Amino acid sequence: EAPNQALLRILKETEFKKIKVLGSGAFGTVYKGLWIPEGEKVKIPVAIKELATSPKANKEILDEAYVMASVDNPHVCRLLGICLTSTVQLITQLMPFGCLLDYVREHKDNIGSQYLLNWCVQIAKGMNYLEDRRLVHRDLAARNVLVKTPQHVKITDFGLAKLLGAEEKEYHAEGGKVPIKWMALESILHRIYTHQSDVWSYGVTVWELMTFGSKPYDGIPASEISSILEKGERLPQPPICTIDVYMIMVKCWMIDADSRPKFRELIIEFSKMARDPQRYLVIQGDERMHLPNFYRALMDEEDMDDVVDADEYLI
Ligand SMILES: COc1cc(N2CCC(N(C)C)CC2)c(-c2cnn(C)c2)cc1Nc1ncc(Cl)c(Nc2ccccc2P(C)(C)=O)n1
Repeated sequence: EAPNQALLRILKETEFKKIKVLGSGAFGTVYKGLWIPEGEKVKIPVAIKELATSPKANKEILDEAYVMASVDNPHVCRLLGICLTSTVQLITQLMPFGCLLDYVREHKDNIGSQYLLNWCVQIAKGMNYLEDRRLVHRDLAARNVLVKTPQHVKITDFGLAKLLGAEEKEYHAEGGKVPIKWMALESILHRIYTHQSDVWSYGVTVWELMTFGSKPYDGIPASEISSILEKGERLPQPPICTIDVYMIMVKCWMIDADSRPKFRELIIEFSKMARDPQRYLVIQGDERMHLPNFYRALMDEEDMDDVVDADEYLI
């Protein structure tokens, strides 16, 4: 492959001040904070992530740092730098609105069709960039999408992300805790992960957003999910979903991974829908909903139903 000439920035403990704890969970912890770089009249809102010092807990964080310092896209979380204290700290940008799962739940009655369809375009842009950089996320879910502003989301959690060689097209995992309700059938039965198994996970992510934060296959144990998907059974059509949006989800869940749409196609599809959002999502209250010419397929010609902007047409 090409040389990865990315720069790993190492930060002084003194340069940044913690403020509050954000989470507890599996991972490590995660704190809110401020980063005042040395001799710069700049104060950067940051999120400091750590793990308890174990040689395995320091190795896993540095592999994540490797991935995060390589990526650079408006819809992908970037690493600001690392701090080399007893316990290694990952310093990333603060996403003041938290994760997208918690946000759809907390704001269930204020989210309109324009917002949902735009997060779908943004998640597909971030995932396409990862496909370009030959990275397989392996953990795409709504909890792993952070909110910078309600109008701007970014993909996070690279703690499972795998890079592929130019003469490599699959990642064969050996073992480890895996979220089964988001996994592709080939991933559950053969431990194979491709960008196309990420497209499956994208389908469940869109489903979580469309159901305003519902749990996929609720009340159904993990051991049973592999069978359900073998029969032909998929997740239900959400109430707000027209058959157009649902057909896209259903395609992300084909048994043949090559039949599923590509992330560049998912961008085009959700972009067209975002130009007339009320034709694709039926939400009670849409016209009067807020979260604190130029944006419709009208403009000046014929049937501009298939009009895509160049920024959405990636190849
Ligand atoms: C003010 O900023 C945040 C506030 C947060 N609220 C949401 C509302 C909550 N009330 C109303 C109950 C309080 C906590 C949260 C948050 C909450 N839950 N989660 C999962 C994240 C997150 C952020 N921002 C933020 N910016 C950057 C990163 Cl990297 C990050 N990470 C993170 C934090 C906690 C747990 C897990 C992670 P992960 C493993 C997904 O990286 N988190």
